[PDB]
Amino acid sequence: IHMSDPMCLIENFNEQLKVNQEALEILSAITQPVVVVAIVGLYRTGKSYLMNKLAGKNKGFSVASTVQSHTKGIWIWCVPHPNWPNHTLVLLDTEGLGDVEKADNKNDIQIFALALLLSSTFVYNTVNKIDQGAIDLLHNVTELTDLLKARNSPDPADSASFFPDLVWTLRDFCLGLEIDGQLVTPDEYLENSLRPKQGSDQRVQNFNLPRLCIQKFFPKKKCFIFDLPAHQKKLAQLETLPDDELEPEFVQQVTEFCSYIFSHSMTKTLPGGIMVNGSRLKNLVLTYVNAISSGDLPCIENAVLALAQRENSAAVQKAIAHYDQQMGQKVQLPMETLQELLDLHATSEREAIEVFMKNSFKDVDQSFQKELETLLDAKQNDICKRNLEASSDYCSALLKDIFGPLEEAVKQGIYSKPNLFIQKTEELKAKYYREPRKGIQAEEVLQKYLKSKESVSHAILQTDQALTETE
Amino acid sequence: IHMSDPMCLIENFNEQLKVNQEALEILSAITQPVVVVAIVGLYRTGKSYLMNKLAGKNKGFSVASTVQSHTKGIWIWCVPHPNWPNHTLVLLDTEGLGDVEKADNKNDIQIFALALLLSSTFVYNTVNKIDQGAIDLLHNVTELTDLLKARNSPEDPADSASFFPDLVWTLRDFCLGLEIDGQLVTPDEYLENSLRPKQGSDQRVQNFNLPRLCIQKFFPKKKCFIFDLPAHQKKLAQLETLPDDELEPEFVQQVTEFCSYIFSHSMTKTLPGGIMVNGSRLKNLVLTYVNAISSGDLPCIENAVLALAQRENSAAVQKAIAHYDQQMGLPMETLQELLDLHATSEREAIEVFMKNSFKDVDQSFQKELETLLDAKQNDICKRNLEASSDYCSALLKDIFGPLEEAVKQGIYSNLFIQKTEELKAKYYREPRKGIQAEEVLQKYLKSKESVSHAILQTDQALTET
Ligand SMILES: Nc1nc2c(ncn2[C@@H]2O[C@H](COP(=O)(O)OP(=O)(O)O)[C@@H](O)[C@H]2O)c(=O)[nH]1
Ligand SMILES: Nc1nc2c(ncn2[C@@H]2O[C@H](COP(=O)(O)OP(=O)(O)O)[C@@H](O)[C@H]2O)c(=O)[nH]1
Ligand SMILES: [Mg+2]
Ligand SMILES: [Mg+2]
Repeated sequence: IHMSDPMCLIENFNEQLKVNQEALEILSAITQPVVVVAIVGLYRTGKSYLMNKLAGKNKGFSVASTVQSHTKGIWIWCVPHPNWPNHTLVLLDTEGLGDVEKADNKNDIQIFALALLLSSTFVYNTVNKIDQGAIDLLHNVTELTDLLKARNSPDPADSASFFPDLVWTLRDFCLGLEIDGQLVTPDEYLENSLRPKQGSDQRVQNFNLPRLCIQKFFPKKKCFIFDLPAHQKKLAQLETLPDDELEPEFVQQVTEFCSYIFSHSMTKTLPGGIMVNGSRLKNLVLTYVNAISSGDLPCIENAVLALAQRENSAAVQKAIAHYDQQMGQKVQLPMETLQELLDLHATSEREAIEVFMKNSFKDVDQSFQKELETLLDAKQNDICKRNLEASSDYCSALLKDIFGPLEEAVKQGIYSKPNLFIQKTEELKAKYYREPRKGIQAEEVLQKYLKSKESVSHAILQTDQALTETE
Repeated sequence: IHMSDPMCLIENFNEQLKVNQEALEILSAITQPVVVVAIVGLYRTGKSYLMNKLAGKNKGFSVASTVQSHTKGIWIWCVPHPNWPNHTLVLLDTEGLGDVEKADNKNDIQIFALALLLSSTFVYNTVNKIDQGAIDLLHNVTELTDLLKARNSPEDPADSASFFPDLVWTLRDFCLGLEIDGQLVTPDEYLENSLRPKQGSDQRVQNFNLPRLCIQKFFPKKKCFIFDLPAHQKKLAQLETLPDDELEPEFVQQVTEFCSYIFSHSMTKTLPGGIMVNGSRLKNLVLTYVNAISSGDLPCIENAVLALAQRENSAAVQKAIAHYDQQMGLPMETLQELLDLHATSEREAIEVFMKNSFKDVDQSFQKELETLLDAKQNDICKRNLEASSDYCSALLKDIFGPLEEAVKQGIYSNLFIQKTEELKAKYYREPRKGIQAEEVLQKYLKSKESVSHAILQTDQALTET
């Protein structure tokens, strides 16, 4: 019915997640509702030892005392609940985080996430003190867990209502529980560490981001302290010593921790008022392991690579900002020649690339440099086409200020007398040609106008011939 | 000549790093070469206590025993070198990392980086065991420190790593068996085993080898020391007041062995060009790097959730632009459909973005896309125009071209107006033209407003004779 000894539930075979069918079969045979308690923390912090206490046994989850990690994967121990009749207590012992020999550092987050998803009570095991790194890791994995859970979902309860209750344990605790001159309980110490700072300013955003998350996903928190259990020369073989050879405060602290778990941990639930049993827990194991194996848990690349990308992206923005202010050398969009525009773009592009290199950091494959290159190319066509229509629009304005009076004169009839229209057009064409600061479009605008008015010239000549005969 | 007591060298004023001028002047007055030893680690790990041991004193850098952080900023203690005549030993005690009350989490990286840049021996203080998080933190800050050094440097130059301090990794409250794969190891062999890059060059190894290849490069000379729990757990709060026979005897011996190694192997701090650092040059380094940090030269390690938010939101905007670019399937008959199709396209890109977005704070990636799509709308709104003009102008050259030739011949030397009106209706009947239809025609009729009168003049003259 229940398990005399724990078994491995989830293995890391090679570097894939593998479920143990023997443990699944035993688990799915559990017909009672299950209270699931999981422990997670850095490796070599006495997690397996503490979990054996919850089972009320002296041995169980394997314990070791070298610098090397010991527990691998996630282990399962289904035992009768010692206090709640007709309930099964489900204990989950986990591979510790931060193993400096483990190549698959991302598997840490997978085990962390699985512990949050499978448990109803989550025991976060830390040493000496609350560290910001422990807070940020809980923050990061909680967000990744909620995202994965949303990618595997189909009324009013939010996803956060199904996260487990948080139990924060402090091992080898020695520092004074005193904050700003006031003595505090372990719970008040936890609250002070997790309390968002008041206000809305930028000075507070980063501090409050993980705490707003933990406040949201873990409303019910509990903190426990544990003294050093014995002299350090006796920590190896600790599980061999009877309670009267350990520190009395530690023995009582372990008892108070176990009593809280037995009295406050709840049956795991699922959306729709469903009480989880062994079979439904097996479905949760298979569901989430497959979701992780198919990529539903996001993966963040190493922080040095992410920071390099942020700095290179900033470097490209400073590069185009320096090429945009350097185009003040162009004192005129109607430039005289087109090659002077191209040369000024080249010197500005060349200067902007230097400021990019100055502000860049490990731009692998020049991927961010090539991006800047295609941006500056777009800046070339953008200035070459705005140059064209700056020449046209200015030249067209001169055609209506030099030739405007002649158009009115011809419309009146001044040149209906008995070829002196052509003579004055040529002198006004040279007038137009002498106007400084006309772009490269000058000849085109003028010739297009002369062809527009080449049909009026013929008619004026015709009329001149007709009137010559009359007298 | 030297300091009887330590002073604060760099303060945390509000949340900016500010240098204490009094300490700078005392430092710059030190004329002897300096051996600079700095300690860095998570807070409440006995850093200040251990530094007082290097000073050979029972008090010095302030020590406290509550859960709250104690040391703030960076403190400096210039003392005579205990073995080398005419040398000054410079001790740097640092604010601990990971303070859960500290809003300016980025100031951790600044203090770490300054400790690396100002020291010749770097003491990395950790508890119980070598942690992967401690390795990654050293990796990140070392890379950021080299970047800060590179942005403030302007001949056959020495490597940058050759000026980084020697690494001393201390393990406090050490209890685990120094045994790896059945073989007993020394503390140094334990450190090297933790930092040894894995062989293979495959992808399964890249992440593991990234921090270790870095630390191998910048810290070739490494040393590891273990320290037992120093005393009974009820007496740790008063450690610096207790005599040696109330501490663990192995701890007293371990502290002495640590101090002796530091004194015997630490080198005078050097700079490029065979320059030996003294008090004045150390002051110049302090001012150089503190100002560089205040001007933004030191990158900041962001929260992992924000890095994921930007990576996924950046993917979401690209997924948004993929569907608004695919919505183009230009000689359309109507102009308001241009606005209508842009509205359906802009609304479609916003909808696909939200589907793939994650923690878009301030709507910064949405608002950017909103103003981004407007530039795509206006770009197509006027590009339709110039496709209509160029087409409509082309029809004026095939419908009015023959009439223009007729006027040059003399066919209309008034029934010219009659055929212009019939060709104007011809042009108006030409299917498939945009808003420029009226534009080319009116500009053309204004171009051709002077020919009508001249032929009229000729017709009058011809009627006479
Ligand atoms: N300092 C300390 N050591 C402990 C404590 N509990 C157990 N240990 C010892 O720490 C070593 C590692 O314990 P273990 O259960 O394997 O840690 P785990 O890797 O987190 O599961 C064992 O030798 C234990 O005897 C504790 O509260 N404090
Ligand atoms: N467990 C332990 N405590 C220590 C050790 N060294 C000093 N302490 C105590 O730890 C507390 C914090 O020391 P402190 O120097 O202020 O740590 P810091 O914040 O890193 O500078 C003090 O009460 C010390 O008495 C050690 O090696 N192990
Ligand atoms: Mg274990
Ligand atoms: Mg201190």
